[PDB]
Formats: sequence, C-alpha cells, structure tokens
Amino acid sequence: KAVEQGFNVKPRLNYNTVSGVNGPLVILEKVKFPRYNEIVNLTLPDGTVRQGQVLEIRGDRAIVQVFEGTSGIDVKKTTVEFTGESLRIPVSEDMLGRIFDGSGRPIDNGPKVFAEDYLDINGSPINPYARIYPEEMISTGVSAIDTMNSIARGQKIPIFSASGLPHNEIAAQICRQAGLVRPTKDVHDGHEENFSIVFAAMGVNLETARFFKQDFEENGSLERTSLFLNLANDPTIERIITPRLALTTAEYLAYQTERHVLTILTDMSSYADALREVSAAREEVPGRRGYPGYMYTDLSTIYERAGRVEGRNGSITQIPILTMPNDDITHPIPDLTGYITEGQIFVDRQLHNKGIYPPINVLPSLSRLMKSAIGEGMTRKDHGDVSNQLYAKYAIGKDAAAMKAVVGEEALSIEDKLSLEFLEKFEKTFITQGAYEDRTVFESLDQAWSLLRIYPKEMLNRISPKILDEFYDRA
Amino acid sequence: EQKNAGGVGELEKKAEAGVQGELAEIKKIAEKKKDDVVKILIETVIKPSAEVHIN
Amino acid sequence: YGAIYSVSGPVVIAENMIGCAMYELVKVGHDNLVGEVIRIDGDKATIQVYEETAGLTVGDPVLRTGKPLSVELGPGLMETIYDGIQRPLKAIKEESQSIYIPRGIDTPALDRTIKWQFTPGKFQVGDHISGGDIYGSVFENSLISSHKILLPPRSRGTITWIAPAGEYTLDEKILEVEFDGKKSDFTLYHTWPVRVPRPVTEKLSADYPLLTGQRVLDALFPCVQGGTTCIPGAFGCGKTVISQSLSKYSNSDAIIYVGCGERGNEMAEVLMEFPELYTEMSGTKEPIMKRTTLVANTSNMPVAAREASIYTGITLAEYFRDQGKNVSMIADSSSRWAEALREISGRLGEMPADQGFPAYLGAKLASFYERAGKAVALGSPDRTGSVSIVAAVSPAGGDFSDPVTTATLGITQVFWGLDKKLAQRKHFPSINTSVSYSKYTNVLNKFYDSNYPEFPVLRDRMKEILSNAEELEQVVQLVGKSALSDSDKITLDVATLIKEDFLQQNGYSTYDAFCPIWKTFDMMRAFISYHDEAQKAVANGANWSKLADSTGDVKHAVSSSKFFEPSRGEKEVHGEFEKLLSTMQERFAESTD
Amino acid sequence: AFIILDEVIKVTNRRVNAIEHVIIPRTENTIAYINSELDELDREEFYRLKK
Repeated sequence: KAVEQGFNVKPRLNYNTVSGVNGPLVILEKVKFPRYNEIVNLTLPDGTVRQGQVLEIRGDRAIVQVFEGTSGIDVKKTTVEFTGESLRIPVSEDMLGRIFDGSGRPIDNGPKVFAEDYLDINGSPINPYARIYPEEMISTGVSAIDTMNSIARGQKIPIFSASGLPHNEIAAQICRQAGLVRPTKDVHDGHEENFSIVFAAMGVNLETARFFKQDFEENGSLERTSLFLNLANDPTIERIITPRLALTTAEYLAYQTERHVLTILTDMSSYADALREVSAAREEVPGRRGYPGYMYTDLSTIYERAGRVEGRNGSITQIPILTMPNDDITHPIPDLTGYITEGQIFVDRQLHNKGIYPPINVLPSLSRLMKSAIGEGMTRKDHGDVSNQLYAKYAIGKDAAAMKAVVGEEALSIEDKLSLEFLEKFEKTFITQGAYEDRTVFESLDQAWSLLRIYPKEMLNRISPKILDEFYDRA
Repeated sequence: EQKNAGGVGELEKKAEAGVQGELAEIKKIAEKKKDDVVKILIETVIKPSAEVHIN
Repeated sequence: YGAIYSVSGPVVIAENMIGCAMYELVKVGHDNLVGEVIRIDGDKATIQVYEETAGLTVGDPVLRTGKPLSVELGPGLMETIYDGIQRPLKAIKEESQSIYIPRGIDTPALDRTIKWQFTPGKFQVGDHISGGDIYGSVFENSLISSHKILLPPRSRGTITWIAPAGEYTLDEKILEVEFDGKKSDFTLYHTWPVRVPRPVTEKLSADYPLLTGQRVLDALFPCVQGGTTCIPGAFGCGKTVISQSLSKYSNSDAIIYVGCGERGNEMAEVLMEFPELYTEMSGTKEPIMKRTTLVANTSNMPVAAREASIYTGITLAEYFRDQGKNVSMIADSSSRWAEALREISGRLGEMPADQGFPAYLGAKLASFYERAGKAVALGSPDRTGSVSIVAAVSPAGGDFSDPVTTATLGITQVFWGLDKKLAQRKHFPSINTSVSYSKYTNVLNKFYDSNYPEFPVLRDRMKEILSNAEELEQVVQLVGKSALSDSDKITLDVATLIKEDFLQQNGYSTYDAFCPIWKTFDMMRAFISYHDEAQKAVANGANWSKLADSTGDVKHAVSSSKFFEPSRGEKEVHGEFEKLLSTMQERFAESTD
Repeated sequence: AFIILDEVIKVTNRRVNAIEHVIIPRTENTIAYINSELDELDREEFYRLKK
C-alpha cells in the first residue's frame, strides 16, 4: 500500500542546445537518449520556465512543442532540462473546490495541490471487458434532453452548439439540475446525490469563465468542482493538455475514490484548433479541413475516458461543449465527435433566433444509449414510445412547414396541419424551458402526453396500442 | 438582508475557529513527524544512484 | 536485433533492422510493445507500434519475430472476447487484476491451461497428410461440439506419430508429420497471418439464404450464406436489430462480431448483451456466446489495432469456415476501419486520393470482402463452409458521397442502404427500399422454386407497387390526392399499408422479433392479394372510397397479420394465413356486387 | 375554376421566378464556389506536402 518507491532522486539532464524554434514547437539537438513523451522545463533567457513536451524524437533531435507559447525563446541562452517522465499531474482529493489554470498550476490563492499520487495525464485504456454498461439515467431537468435524449450516468454526450448560442447556459443548467431519476435515497448522505463536477474551460472568453464560476458559487457546486480554466488570453498549446488534465483528475475522482463526477469540457472546438496548430507546425499530412489526420484518435483519447467500471462505484459522465463552426455538423470537429461520443445534444441557431430556450433541436440530437435507461423500473413506462412519437411528429411538422413554404396550404392534408400545430406547441411549450425550471422527467412526460393528445388515437401510430389505451385518455 | 449582512463577523469567526482546530492538528502532526520525515528524506537525497541509461 | 531511431506516435522508425520483411511483427521497447514494419529503408524500418508509444527512447531494443501479424487459431477462441491483436481481454483482467490493459501484455490468445477432450480422427501413422486435413476433433462447447481441429494450410507431409484420444492442453504435441527429413511438430493450435486469406480448394456459389429476420431484408433484398452486405449502421434499428437477429436465429453455426472503432460504452453494452441471448435459440437454450467470438476494439485503442481488428475477425471467420460451419462475420462499422486506414496513411505520409482517404481503399475493402465465399475446405474430408460478411457502414454526415460507401458499393452483392426520412419518422427498420439492392435475388431462385415458388413473383410485385407509389407520391405531395384515379389511390394506399405493416418491423416484441421466412412469404401473399383484389374490384364498377369503408375489416386483418406469433409454427400460422386470404377473397367478392 | 387557375398560374409563376431561380444559385454556390474552393485548398495542402 506504501508508495515509498518514490523516495529516489534522478538528476535531470539540462541542455543548452536549442537548434531552432518555429511556431509553437522548439526543436532541440544533441539530446542523449530522448524519451518520446517526456516533458521539458525549458528556461527562457529571462529566467522564466516554460513547460514543453517532447513531440517526436529522432536520433539526437527532439521536436518539442512548448506550452505557454514560444514567444521570447531563443538559441544562445535557452536551457531545456529534461524531466525523465511523461506529464504527471499531482492529483489529490483536495483539489475538489478550487480553480486550476489550464496546465495544472492553481490560480486559486491556495498552494500547490498536496498530491497523494501522480497520475499520467494520458491515463490508460480501460479494459473493455472490465467496463460496465451505463444504465442509470440522470435527470438533467432539461425536458428537451431527459425525454428524448436522456443522458445516462457514464454516457458521453457533447452539447454541439453554434458560435454565439447559449450552450454555456445549458451546461450550467445541466450542472444545477443533474441527478439520477431514481436515486439511492432522499438524504444527501448515503445516496451521494451530488455529482462532483470537474469543469475544463479551454479557449473560452473570460466572461464565460466568470459565468461558470459564479453559477457554481450560486448553486453551491464550487465546493466540489475543479475548474480547469484556460482562458482566451491564456496560451494556445496549453489547450492540448487541459482536457487531459481534467479527465485524469476526473478518473482519479471517479474510479480511485468511488466519487460520481460530471466532466464538462467547454469549447472543445478550441481544442481541435490547438491540435490543428500543433500538427500544422509539424508539417504533418492534414486531414479533412487542415486538421491533423490523427484527430480521431487524439479526440477519442479525450472522450473515451468516460463511463462506469466493474467493481468501482464511480462513474465519469462528461458533456463536452463543442463550438461547431459555421453551424454545419459535417465540420470535422463535430463530425469526428459524432463518431466517438454516443449521441449529441444539438443546440440549434434558428430556434434560438425565435427565442426558444433551450434552443435544443430534437431531430439532430441523439443519445445512442438512451434506449437502455428508459422503460419500466427506471422512469415512466411509456418513455421510450413517447420519445419516438415526439421525434416522428416533430419531423412530420418540419416537413409540413417546408411544403407550406414551397406549396400553398391547400396541398397539406389534415395530418400536416395537425403536425404544424403540434410543432408550434412543441417548440413553444415543451422545448421552451426556464433557466431554472428543472422539469422532472415525469412531468416532462405528462407535458409530452398533453401535447400528443392533439392527434387522434388512431394517428399516434408509433405508440404501441397498449401504451395508447393506458395513457392517452387519462387526461 | 440586514440579518445576513451583520452575520459576516459571526460566520467568519466560526469558520476561523473551525479552521484553527484543523490547523493546530496539522501543526501537532508535523512537529512530531518531521524528524522521521527529514531522516528518510535526507537519506533519499544523499544516496547515489550511479547507473547508465543505455538500457 | 535492432534499435529505435525515431518515434512520432504509432510510427517508430527502427534501425539496424536489415533483413526484416515487410509487415513483420517486431517487438518494440523494453516493454516489448507489439509492432509491425510498414516501410523498409535500408537499415531502418518504419514500425507502427499498436500501442501507447509514450515512453519509448532511442536505443530501445527492437527484436524481430519473423512472423506476420498472426492470429492464434484453434480451440478455445469460441467463447472468448478478443482485442484487435487477438488479446484475450478477460484473461488480461484475470492475470492483471487491475482494470487497465498493461502496455505490452503477452497473455496467450488461447487459454493454455484448459484441457480439451480430443479424438484421433481419421489419419493414422505413416499416412500422408495435407494442409487443411482434419486430424482430430475437440469437444469445445455443447453448441460447437466437435470443433474439428485441422492441420495448418501450408504444411504437409507424412504422419509419423499421432496422439491417441484423451485430454490435452493447447501446447501438447498432438501430431508429428515428416516432410523431407525435417519432421514438423504440430500441436492443438496453429497461427496464421491475418493479412492473407486462408486458402480453400474451391469457392462455390452462395445459394442458400441467410434468414436475417427483418421482413424487408429477407423479402425485398435477400442475403445469402456466404454473401456480403452493408447494414446501415444507424442507431436504434437497422444495425442493432440485425446484429442480434443474425446472432440468435440466422442458423450460422459460428459467429464473429468484430467491432472496429465502436464507442466504448457500446461495446460495454455488447459485452453485457451477448452472454444473455439464449432466450429463443434452437436446441436446448444454450447461450450464443458459446457460438460467437467477438473482436472488441474500442475507438480509443491505437490506430493500427483498429486497422487489424477486422483482419483478425475475418481470419477467425475463415478458420470456422474451414471446418464446414456456416460462419457469419458481423464487421460492425467498417467505416471506422476505413478511417483507421486514412489516418495510418496520413501518419505514414503517402498521398491520399479521395477526401483524404488513401488511394488503395477500394483494393483494401475488396481484399477484406472477397474472403466471404462459400467454399469447400482445403483438405480431406471434403466439407462445405461459408463465411458471410455483414459490414456495417456508418454513413457519417453524407448519404453516399463518402468514399468508403462508394468504394464498398462496387463490391458488396447486398446493400441495405439507410433511409434518412424513415429514420426521422422513427420507422424501424429504416432501410431505403429504393436505393438498396441485392445481386442475390436471381441466384436464390434455385432455393425459392423448391420451397416458396411464388416468392420471387411476389417480391417483384411488392417492389413494383412501392416504386410506382413512390413516383405517385412525389406528385401527390406536390398537387394533392383529389385528381388521383381509383387505381392510383389503391396503389398509394396499399403502398402505405405495406410500408407501415410489412416493411416496418418492431424487432423487440415477442412477435415480429424474428419474422421467419414462411411468415414473411405468407404476409407478402396477403398484401399482394389484397392489392390485387382492390385493383380487380375497381376494374369493375365499385368505387374505392365505399370499398375501403366496407372492407376496413379486411384491411385491418391484413394489417394485423404481422401480430401472428411465429413460435406457433408454420403448421398453424400458415393455416391462419390461408383463412385470412380466403376470407379476404370472399369479402371482396361480396363487396364487388 | 377562375380562382383555381389564378392560384395554379401564380404558383407556377412563383416557382419559375423565385423558387427555381433561388435553388439554382444555391447549388451554383454550393458546388462551383465552395466545393471547388475547398478542393483547391486541399490540393494546395497536398502540394505543400509533396514539396
């Protein structure tokens, strides 16, 4: 149980052989046995220390990406001391409650985290056999989410969002209202009904940072959150490791302390931008839109560190906000996130223009494991069929609206007119939700039924007839 | 609002007492454990580890 | 012998590696991470390292192995989960109690400690033997009983010693053949390079349908044991339903589910799912995990593992084809594999051709698919095996412009393409009955003419109705249903009835979870005869609005015919359908007057 | 029939004037401007790699 293995001193080789520096990556020469991923404490001529990371060794050369930017570095006087080990965040259970800078330095007035263990930021693959399927639903309170895109505890589910949409408000609301639909107990103790959020603001403007900080203060979550802030004016390569730092603290928190954690990663489009910058200063072969070819793997390594594990009571839910650019899903960032993360919440611009909050668009939204956290014994019996019916009639209503625009209202059958009415009432009374509404899934389903009762019973064809005969006429 | 505003002095005092208990406990633990901690750490920082890294 | 000279991720450029062959396994680093060369430049040899390369340093030994990426075939892999490189995941968890797969973990792919019963088979001492000749039989499960162990395809010679019946672990010397003077020593398992197809004597024509359960799949676009398909990979239904249906009911004597690039939680679902699928399988209710390997490969796992995942899966499937078992290989999300090829080329540096995909994507898909033949095994005794790919293709944002789907369309005989509109309507399964196709419609006629003679005519009628009515709908949605003739109204309405009650299929209820072929044929007959009766009746005087009102009972009967519980057996379900069709005909004859 | 002919004639005119002549520039954009531009950028990146 003792970690006394750490009482050994390894003197660190200190170079002065910076061959050259371009963009964000310095290049080093005459290194003696470089390690591929060891971080480097290169010191500028000013005496300040910038923490780099070796990016690709080659013989006696080691291309080193430099966090905190390369401005001010030089050749004659820059000294690059090699730490022998990969980047290891000092992790502890005491980080809960204070704010960390992007690269793990505590910008809180408190001291450095008095770590009881050093976890590699890259983590390790969780043996898929040892993984356990996340089936416990969490009631996010957002009726547009719980009813039709239910987030289950352990699921990955990014909030895709246009630039300028209120994705931050939605994420703050989900933090405020998170909770299992059928918790262990009513009391705070024993049930552990509080997610210990681990929020990683990366490439966010300072207004978003203040918004999240004060929204966690007001909710009281700031006593159990580790805000990894990396603001806009903060460096641009530090955004590479901020998500990894947040995920490895979340892993410590969930798997090694049996705590329940909800790990938001804000503005991961900025993470993709940082990755593009590094891999375009590397002269790599670029992918779809100049992004690195390997984006799929170095985004999966960010995402796929989520989900429950056999034998450990912890679980890492994560909701990586994703500022999809130009508002097209097929942009390689959201397109390569839809691959990895099961489902996505699509925050939609034209619904926001009509004033709906939250502006969540159902049809592009999905939750690839919503199908198992529903039904009997967990939430209401009719949840699965009601969700399908709402989706189908929303799609029908949108098609009817498109036809009405193209062709006059005459060509619309009675079904299309009913669907237009349903879509109007849907977007106006069900998707629409106050910033503090906190609609429990049962009253969300009651609203869904009072909405679907527009149609005749013979026309809710995707509802199983038993569910119809049992719920439709209750009123 | 008046009741909450005047409670800053009382709440800060109670929190300061609560933190002072733990601070005293930490100081008491350190005062007795630092001898052994320094004895182990001095040996760790003084013991050589002459080795080549070719393998 | 060797030494690392560069690291750039999975790419690790060794040196002093002169003599190494291309695509040859080469342990890397002191942790002995497993990697394979992909380019040789004099001494150097660019290695993709199949692992988390962090921690490698120049000078780290890279010791060759001289064997291409090999899958450890043999008994013991029937029930087990495997990683992409054929790492037994459960064995890793047992030996290393932690929940993490350690870097460079050796664990033999097959359980060595298990002692399999073995029977000597046919060949005796002094008898000549050839590659693929069955020389034994091991009782693996109650469901893969008599797992006929067979000689490695390449090796041959005369037998000098064959072990008698008994129990043997994996390594025990089972057979000792002699070629020239060098007598090879054979055991109960044999490796095989995953990159080369397991050779067969002759590839026959796949001509027995792979009953997949979904009504539209078995009827409109049938697939054949030994064929190849593209399930659309959509969430909810399509891929999800077809996977379990072909797992439980498709009569495939063995199965390999290779989930390349599949999201981790989805695999965690699969792993907690397959052990629980004996609910309705034939025999005496044995779990199908006794009858299916599955090659789990989450996306986070390194790139080359995703690339080699389906190669391992298809080599296992070829092995189970060489024993005469009608294996089916459900390669889930091969688009993720194509993405793995794209990014491994990107790391390698070669110039991509289409959308960043490598140029040889078409050839690589062709090599992966054309190992799907129904073929006779290589050696005596003659035995007919058949492997049938089912390669899910995640469609991404695009519909078919994605080059993986376009390159696949030129290879797969069957393509159950997705329909976005049917998905937005939550119409499951949501395959597109206008752009899907099966080049196996005509070869299956040899099977249809013997069992269900009217099946092809009915399928053609069903397709004709659906296509004519889609043409008609494309106009009525633009104008309106007022001007439609009575025959046009019938075509449109019968198409709606079909698309809602025949093509649609819940796939989860006790009825219609697996629609057997006879029930599907009888419903085809019922719907087509209903359309024929309506068309013939309106060919006479009876206008169609009154006729629909008067035969709403018949319409509801043919619509609810889907509810017929298939577990009642054909003997009485066919009787129900005969009664339905007779009452249908008599009711339409009555309402004609 | 006068009302119906007026509605159908104005629907055909509205089509040929607004709907078709806005869908045609939409596709003209989507391929000729943007898709060609993006292919040009990708070919620039590939030529830089080749260099």
